[PDB]
Amino acid sequence: ELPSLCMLNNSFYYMKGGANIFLIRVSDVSVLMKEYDVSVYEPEDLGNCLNKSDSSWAIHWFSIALGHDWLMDPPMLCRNKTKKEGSNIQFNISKADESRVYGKKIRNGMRHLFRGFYDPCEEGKVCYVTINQCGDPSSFEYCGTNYLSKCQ
Amino acid sequence: GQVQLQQSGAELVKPGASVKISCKASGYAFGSHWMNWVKQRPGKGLEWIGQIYPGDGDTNYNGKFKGKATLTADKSSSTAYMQFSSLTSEDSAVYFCARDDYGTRYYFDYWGQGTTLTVSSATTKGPSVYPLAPGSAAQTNSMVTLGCLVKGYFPEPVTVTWNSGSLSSGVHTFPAVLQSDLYTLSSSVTVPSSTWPSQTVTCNVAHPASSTKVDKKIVPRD
Amino acid sequence: TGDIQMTQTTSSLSASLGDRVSISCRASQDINNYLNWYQQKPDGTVKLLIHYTSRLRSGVPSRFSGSGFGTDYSLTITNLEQEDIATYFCQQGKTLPLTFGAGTKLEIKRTDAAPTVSIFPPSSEQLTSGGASVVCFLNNFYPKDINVKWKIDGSERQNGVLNSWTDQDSKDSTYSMSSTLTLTKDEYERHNSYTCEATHKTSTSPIVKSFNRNE
Ligand SMILES: *[C@@H]1O[C@H](CO)[C@@H](O[C@@H]2O[C@H](CO)[C@@H](O[C@@H]3O[C@H](CO[C@H]4O[C@H](CO[C@H]5O[C@H](CO)[C@@H](O)[C@H](O)[C@@H]5O[C@H]5O[C@H](CO)[C@@H](O)[C@H](O)[C@@H]5O)[C@@H](O)[C@H](O[C@H]5O[C@H](CO)[C@@H](O)[C@H](O)[C@@H]5O)[C@@H]4O)[C@@H](O)[C@H](O[C@H]4O[C@H](CO)[C@@H](O)[C@H](O)[C@@H]4O[C@H]4O[C@H](CO)[C@@H](O)[C@H](O)[C@@H]4O)[C@@H]3O)[C@H](O)[C@H]2NC(C)=O)[C@H](O)[C@H]1NC(C)=O
Ligand SMILES: *[C@@H]1O[C@H](CO)[C@@H](O)[C@H](O)[C@H]1NC(C)=O
Ligand SMILES: *[C@@H]1O[C@H](CO)[C@@H](O)[C@H](O)[C@H]1NC(C)=O
Ligand SMILES: *[C@@H]1O[C@H](CO)[C@@H](O)[C@H](O)[C@H]1NC(C)=O
Repeated sequence: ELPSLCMLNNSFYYMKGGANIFLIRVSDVSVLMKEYDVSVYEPEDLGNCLNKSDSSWAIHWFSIALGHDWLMDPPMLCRNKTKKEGSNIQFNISKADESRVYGKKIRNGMRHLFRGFYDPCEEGKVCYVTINQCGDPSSFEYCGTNYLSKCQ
Repeated sequence: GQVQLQQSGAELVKPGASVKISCKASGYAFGSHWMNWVKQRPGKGLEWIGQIYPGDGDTNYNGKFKGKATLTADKSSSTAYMQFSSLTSEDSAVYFCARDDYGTRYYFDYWGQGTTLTVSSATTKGPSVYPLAPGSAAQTNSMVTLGCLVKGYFPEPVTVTWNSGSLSSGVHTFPAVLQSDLYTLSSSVTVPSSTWPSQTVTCNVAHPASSTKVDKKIVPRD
Repeated sequence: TGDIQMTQTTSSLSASLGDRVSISCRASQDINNYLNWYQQKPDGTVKLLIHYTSRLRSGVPSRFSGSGFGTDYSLTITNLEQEDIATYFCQQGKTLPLTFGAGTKLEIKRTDAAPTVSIFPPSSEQLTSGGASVVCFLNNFYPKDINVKWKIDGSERQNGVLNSWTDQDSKDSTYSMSSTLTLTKDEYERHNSYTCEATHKTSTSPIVKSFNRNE
């Protein structure tokens, strides 16, 4: 029931929550845009990011555990669950202006959840925490059991 | 490498028949983007027909084209198909495939080159290529204009070139005119008076539908 | 509700090199800035220039810019260039069915230019087929308005004339025209002089080119 976490390598993490598994990646790659995708202003908006209701509370807990402040921090971005491409929930943690303090807080949240956490964010460049639910096209082949078995 | 959408060649189809045209994609994950289709007729703007997501075979149609158009896709060959049923003259048009960006933004970021459909009962006919040379008593300037008359073919298109493509700068190829189920077009080329007739000038015409490839040398009239 | 109708009220416009032009687009419903601009070259190739009202695609010159909100949108091209000859289409991406405006054709204004007129008799090849076409090329003139009159043996001839006009030349902004008088071989051999006369604003006299079958 309660979530369990693991670190595959320097950019790949996973969370198991209930019957669902989530790919968590930290990188300088983003495919979402505020112009087109869903801004998650309050936790209830996470429902627009995920089909299954059961998978929503784990992401809500994860965001809290990272230190995200729903009242004061910038909104997360996610792909609308109605789209073909699959779940993609994104924290902007760039070591740049307007996200420098936020980014360090979220990274410290990652260090508290994964002891082996590696910071790949270069100063003055974009950096993201990306969540995809295993089984959506957006998780590609990274949730095959050849990957998950190495984590646990 | 780069994104390319390669569409199949021009089609001539009788009224009442069906036809299936194709759009071969390369340079990106074919299963991760919508392929949209668009119809263009002159003075009719652009009309969106529908779309398919090859990732799961799902389709959305403009209601105006439901039943007329059937979209399919084959992930293994990265090819999208559009099949028309019960063709009529209003289906004569250029048809484009165009992909949407990753994430479905409803803009078309890469387009095919288009496929021209002609719906007609007229039968295929190869062109006659006739040289256009100045009359014998015509005067000589610093420039001389020559031509080729490509007459009596069906359907479109033909391709016209000069000296196997060497001669390209001073060329005008005019839009074909249809009369009595046959097209006729002309093409002019302008060269220095020193070059012609001392150097041979030849127009090269191809008509794929009739498997016609003709070279016509322009000789002075005597 | 109904389909979103896209209206480009200007179907064609012309401007000089270096001029600023704007192309209007309006939608019948609020499209919330989901408005995209395409450029179609004369050869039919289509390119996305701008998406989301104002976001320039990579490689697109900064001379192109987009503005608008709600129902009303505008494509502005500053410092117009020779390469901008094209038809420009707006498109809403708010909701299915996706819909496009009808297009705005852009052509360049340039200085006046007289046509170069050339006349060509039928080849022996065509005469063997039983046809005789006399071809008149009227090349590289500006503006596009031109009049061609045929005379056979002094009499104006209108039956059998087919005319075709090129698109605006991408290099010098001129137009060209081909006029073809087609007779049967036998009729052709019944007459002597075949004359193409071009009237254009560059000259108050017609430009007269003629071929006599007695060669
Ligand atoms: C997660 O958080 C991240 C961190 O916050 C966040 O990243 C940050 O995002 C912000 C907000 O978007 C960024 O700030 C903006 O950055 C924009 C991009 O800047 C770069 O690109 C510019 C444009 O480059 C084109 O044009 C140049 C000039 O012609 C060319 O030299 C280029 O080669 C390039 O041409 C290419 O593209 C053209 C367009 O498609 C095309 O025509 C062409 O053919 C070719 O393909 C550059 O000018 C700019 O240069 C900066 O840096 C260099 C040093 O490297 C300096 O020398 C420059 O002086 C300049 O500082 C970058 O390379 C900027 O455009 C934007 O500026 C505009 O907006 C601000 C207000 O915000 C204005 O003050 C400013 O004057 C600009 O105004 C222009 O745009 C507005 C509309 O916004 C318009 O009204 C106005 O009239 C004018 O046109 C701003 O600085 C920030 O940079 C990001 N940071 C990082 C680290 O990435 C990220 O987005 C978040 N993630 C998500 C998913 O949300
Ligand atoms: C982590 O493993 C995945 C799966 O092979 C790989 O795609 C990714 O590049 C790896 N990251 C690092 C930093 O090694
Ligand atoms: C939700 O389900 C639909 C099918 O009903 C699917 O197209 C979509 O990609 C799914 N979204 C997510 C985030 O799983
Ligand atoms: C998600 O997409 C649907 C259409 O499929 C739309 O009705 C809904 O408003 C969208 N949600 C958000 C938060 O944009």
